[PDB]
Amino acid sequence: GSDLGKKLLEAARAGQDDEVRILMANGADVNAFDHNGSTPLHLAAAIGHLEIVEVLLKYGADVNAEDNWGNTPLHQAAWVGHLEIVEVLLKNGADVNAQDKFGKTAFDISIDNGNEDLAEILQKLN
Amino acid sequence: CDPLCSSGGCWGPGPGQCLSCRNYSRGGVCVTHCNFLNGEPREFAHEAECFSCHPECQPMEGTATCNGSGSDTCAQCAHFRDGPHCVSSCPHGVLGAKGPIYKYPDVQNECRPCHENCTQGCKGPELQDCL
Repeated sequence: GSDLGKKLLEAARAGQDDEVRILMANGADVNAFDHNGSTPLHLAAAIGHLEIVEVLLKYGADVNAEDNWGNTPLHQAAWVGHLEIVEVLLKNGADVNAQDKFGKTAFDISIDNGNEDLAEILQKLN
Repeated sequence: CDPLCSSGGCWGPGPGQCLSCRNYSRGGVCVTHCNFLNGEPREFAHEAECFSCHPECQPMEGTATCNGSGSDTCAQCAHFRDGPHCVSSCPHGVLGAKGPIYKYPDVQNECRPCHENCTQGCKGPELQDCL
């Protein structure tokens, strides 16, 4: 599953949905991580591929995995304003109050970025 | 004993049942050689064991494809390069030390920085190249 996991990281990085599905069905390590500690779920959350995020969580991706800086995929999705991905990560057990290296939560990030739609979702969902 | 076992003998008939190998092994199975110049996955060797090259290394003809396991040890990237690493795609807001990193690929498929004011992606280095 390790060679497949390396491929999975690059398919999630490029937003290759069909490729991620084939790789998961073949037993790829869902919690593999690249040169930055980003897991496939961090890479999927960054580009905004909601279907890849859902497939990775179905195959057991760690919703609270941290990259080299302590960022979870909730931090990743909130920084780039991917609301739908934020809602799915939360439904699948993401710690809404997880803090980054500056002590900031997904809510703090949304306020820092002026994303009122994101801030409101975080308030309503928790 | 399979011809690929060392003089020490074997516990079974096949190449996966030697006490030790004559030279190379892949996953504990004795092989004639690693996939250095042909075959998939392309490989490098470390202490007579065969290990896979990173999938983003371009398979090379006649010469080695990598000298290590990382995407920073390829002879040539198959798609794009971000710093020392061969990648399928340039950063699309992936978090780094100071927040999301966005890059665009140049003519030579090298990932280059987006302007600091491109809150989303970019197709070039200028502020007018945002999105």
